Amino acid sequence: KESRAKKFQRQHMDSDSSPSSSSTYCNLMMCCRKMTQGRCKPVNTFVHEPLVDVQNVCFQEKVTCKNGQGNCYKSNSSMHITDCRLTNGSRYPNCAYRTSPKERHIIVACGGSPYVPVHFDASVE
Amino acid sequence: KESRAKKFQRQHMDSDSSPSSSSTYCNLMMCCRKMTQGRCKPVNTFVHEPLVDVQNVCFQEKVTCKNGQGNCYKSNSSMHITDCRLTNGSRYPNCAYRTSPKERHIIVACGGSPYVPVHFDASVE
Repeated sequence: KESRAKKFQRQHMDSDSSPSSSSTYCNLMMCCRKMTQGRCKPVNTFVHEPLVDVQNVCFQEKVTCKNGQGNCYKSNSSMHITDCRLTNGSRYPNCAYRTSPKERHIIVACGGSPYVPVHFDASVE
Repeated sequence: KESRAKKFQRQHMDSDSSPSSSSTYCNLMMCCRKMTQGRCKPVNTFVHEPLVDVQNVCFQEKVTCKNGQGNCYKSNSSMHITDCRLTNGSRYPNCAYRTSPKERHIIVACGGSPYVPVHFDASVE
């Protein structure tokens, strides 16, 4: 089926993009990357960095995933991202999103082999 | 499965937008409206008019369908469209489209009952 490495790619990677604040970027990406079927994903984050650059976060600072238990990694430098958050008026199947670009460090959980990002945990700075 | 009326709605209706010249509108719409699965649709047109006005074209001027003869109607007035064109160097999976907004009278094949649109046939003026 879908490998964690691929699901992380389809849900969080948008290497070649530079989204405008509250444009409809999020409405169309969430749709196009299939995070709006059956239910509307509440929040999601996209990373505008090269795949490899995002994969090398796996060899960077070691920290703890938000749940305070797992091992995660925090990128050594801020990256370009976009936060998508579902609107209140949204009633599945109508899925709308507030689009939020910003510059931050990402935290991810890595695994498998080759050892790569398998879960986007959070943002910082 | 998918009714012709619905396929037409998903493939050609987008009343609430006003795409700008070669932004990424078409790249995301074609994806999100599912015209990029398996093969990249070559060309596709989107109409930014309310559904009903576009439905009303079916009770307007009759004309000959492009090839596939079978009840086409031409809008009485020019509507706001956006033409999405596959760029010559686009290779699947990342379908890359050229976004072209403009005003044309639209031709649509109509069918079933109620008589509504089933195919976007062409554009004029």
